[PDB]
Amino acid sequence: CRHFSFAEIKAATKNFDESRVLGVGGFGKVYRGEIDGGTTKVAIRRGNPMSEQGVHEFQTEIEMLSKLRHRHLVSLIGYCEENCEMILVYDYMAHGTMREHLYKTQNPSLPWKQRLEICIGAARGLHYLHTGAKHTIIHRDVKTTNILLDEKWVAKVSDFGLSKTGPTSFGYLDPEYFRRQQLTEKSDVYSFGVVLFEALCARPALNPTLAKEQVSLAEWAPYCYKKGMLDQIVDPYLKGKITPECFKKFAETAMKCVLDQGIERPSMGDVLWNLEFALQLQE
Ligand SMILES: Nc1ncnc2c1ncn2[C@@H]1O[C@H](COP(=O)(O)OP(=O)(O)OP(=O)(O)O)[C@@H](O)[C@H]1O
Ligand SMILES: [Mg+2]
Repeated sequence: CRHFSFAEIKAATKNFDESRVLGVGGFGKVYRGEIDGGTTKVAIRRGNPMSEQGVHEFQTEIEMLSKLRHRHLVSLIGYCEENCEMILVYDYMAHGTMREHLYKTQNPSLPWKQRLEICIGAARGLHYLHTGAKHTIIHRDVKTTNILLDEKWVAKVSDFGLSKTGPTSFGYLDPEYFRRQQLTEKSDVYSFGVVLFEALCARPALNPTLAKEQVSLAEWAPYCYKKGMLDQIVDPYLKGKITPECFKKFAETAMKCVLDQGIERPSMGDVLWNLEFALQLQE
């Protein structure tokens, strides 16, 4: 885990030029930069150290990512705490978030096979979190803005500030958590099921202007599948492009992920295999 001086961060970002801002978020601004004499492109997060939440998320991200390595996780290159600052340095993901290629965007729509491969890549990253670290890691903030795409469209899970480990956003929250008050990796499975319906339906997980039954995609899409009308809320670009057996396998997998009770949901390894099976059924 590399430690950067603050002058390196300032140089990498061209003195935090607004030219290089990729976005703003609760933690702070995210900048595009380059390091190593310009051979490595980076995403640089500048937080606010006066904030308890920011400080807690900063330390959580470092303690988590400093020990993980996986093709489908964004890599932490380093950090800077110099001058009591909170800066995180990541691999740059040139194609942004999964969400920016699904809706409310002028990016072209993604072909179905590409969407399925993005979901498989994200599932492999989550499966690694649940089974490949020293203890189970619960991400706790799985959503389409926290799946990033690199220049070859490889999907990477990002944003670990809320994750939790060790043997103890609105439309993505596991409702069973508000009832059983327990932490389980099945809460990531739930969130990921919502991401799968987003890839298929190309609309927000939560749209608060709709009819009550439609507001939450986690409830609406299973309901439409049972009434034989899921095909009617599928992304218009996808209509006629999914084979019947792929569609059924994909939809049944997503429905199982958003069951009310976590004990009935599949593991991420089971989700991952069913998606790869769905991809074979598409061919
Ligand atoms: N490694 C990266 N490479 C390229 N772009 C990134 C990278 N990490 C973040 N970004 C971009 O930075 C922007 C801000 O991301 P941020 O983490 O603030 O999301 P947020 O939705 O504001 O916060 P949260 O989702 O955790 O509430 C997003 O547009 C995202 O595309
Ligand atoms: Mg995010």
